[PDB]
Amino acid sequence: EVVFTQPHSVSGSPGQTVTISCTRTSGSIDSEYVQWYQQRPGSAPTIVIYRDNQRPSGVPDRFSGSIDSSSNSASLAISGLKSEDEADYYCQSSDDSYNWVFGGGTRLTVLGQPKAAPSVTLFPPSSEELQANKATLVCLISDFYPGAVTVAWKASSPVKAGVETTTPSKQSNNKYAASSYLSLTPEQWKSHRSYSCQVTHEGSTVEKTVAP
Amino acid sequence: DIVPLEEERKGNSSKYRLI
Amino acid sequence: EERKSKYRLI
Amino acid sequence: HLQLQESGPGLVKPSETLSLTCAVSGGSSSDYWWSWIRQPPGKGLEWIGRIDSIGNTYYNPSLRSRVTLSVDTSKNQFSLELTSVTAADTAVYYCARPYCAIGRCYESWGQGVLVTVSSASTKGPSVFPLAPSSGTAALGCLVKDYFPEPVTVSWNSGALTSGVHTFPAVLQSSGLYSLSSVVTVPSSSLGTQTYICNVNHKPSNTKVDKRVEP
Ligand code: NA
Ligand code: NA
Ligand code: NA
Ligand code: NA
Ligand code: NA
Ligand code: NA
Repeated sequence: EVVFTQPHSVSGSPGQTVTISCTRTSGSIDSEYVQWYQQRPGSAPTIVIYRDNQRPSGVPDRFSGSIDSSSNSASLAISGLKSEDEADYYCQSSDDSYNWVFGGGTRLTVLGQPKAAPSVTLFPPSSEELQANKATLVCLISDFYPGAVTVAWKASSPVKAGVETTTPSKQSNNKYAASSYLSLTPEQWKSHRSYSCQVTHEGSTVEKTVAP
Repeated sequence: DIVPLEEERKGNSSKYRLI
Repeated sequence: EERKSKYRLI
Repeated sequence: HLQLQESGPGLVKPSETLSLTCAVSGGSSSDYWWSWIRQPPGKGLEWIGRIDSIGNTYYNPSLRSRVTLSVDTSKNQFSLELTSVTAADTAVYYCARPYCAIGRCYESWGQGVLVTVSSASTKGPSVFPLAPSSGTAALGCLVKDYFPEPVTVSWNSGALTSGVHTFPAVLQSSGLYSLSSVVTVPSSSLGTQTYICNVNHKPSNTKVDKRVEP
């Protein structure tokens, strides 16, 4: 079969030129057009380069494509790297039967973005939820960088049961979002005087509270 | 004045409708 | 719609 | 820049047939060709096949025996049937079709529909209002215990988009998902204007409007 291999990861700091290669394992790279797709969080892939080196009108001119017969590879070049270039990139070409084949994808990271403390929102159970004999505390954590947090729950005593926490997920602004949910019975919420969510983002810890 | 009836090919002919 | 890379026509 | 819209069942049982359709808006459904691509959650793109106006079909060799593509331009229907599905077929399925202006063409994709292959039954969400929390104020709605993904959330039937953040869903040990969507609004507004979150779960054909008050 014909495969197109890509580096797993490319990274550069703002202003750099970065390149992403697309190596054809078998047959000639020059034999079929090469397309490049960009994929951002939560959206479909879009063409950034087609027919080896053509660019759609709305794609920045910092993007270009090339073919290199001697390495049997295609390259996508991003000059003057910008934060908004951060995304996944796939090349796409065709084999001898005109079947499409995608390369395996490259994550492009733009380095040096500044530390960002998480914004924290803590909601108590709604009366509606409690009418239904259920109770959920909802802790929402957004706009942080880098993408790693740890959630602690309080009730001074460490609430440590019935916890579900997402893993940090990248937003479209290259910051991250996560959420944590604490389950409990109606009696439990009325039981205590306070419940707090403590988000620890590297150094600084952020704690919000709510009361029955 | 031509419309592709199938994918266009690098360095090779493909089928088009005329008009 | 393009106008007259390599084209046969039906 | 074509508006391609995929639709299908959301959830398919293992061993059954996955059926999808695609319609195009903003261009003509005649000439050119049509492709399907899929992406399993957290993985890379995998091409499925192409059908063109000559009638010719092309299939990914590793899905060949299971895939049938068809197109009816009068119905505006591009179809995919994938037989004998397994868990490996859980994916976002994208329709793609060249966007063509005078003198230029390149591929445009739909936004995809997630299809999950599972034995479990569809469960519709339960929606609870998260009352205002505060010069801004935050309010949201909790969408609990649905299956499969996805849920989408709008506010005031789309009129309210700024400050909206629908978080990724948590997967509970139960096997059901829950998510939250939150909006920041001028606290000044909390008596003058109403806030309703519109929750859609296509797999259960569930649609919910939940007024969020203080
Ligand atoms: Na290689
Ligand atoms: Na872009
Ligand atoms: Na930027
Ligand atoms: Na051909
Ligand atoms: Na041509
Ligand atoms: Na299965």
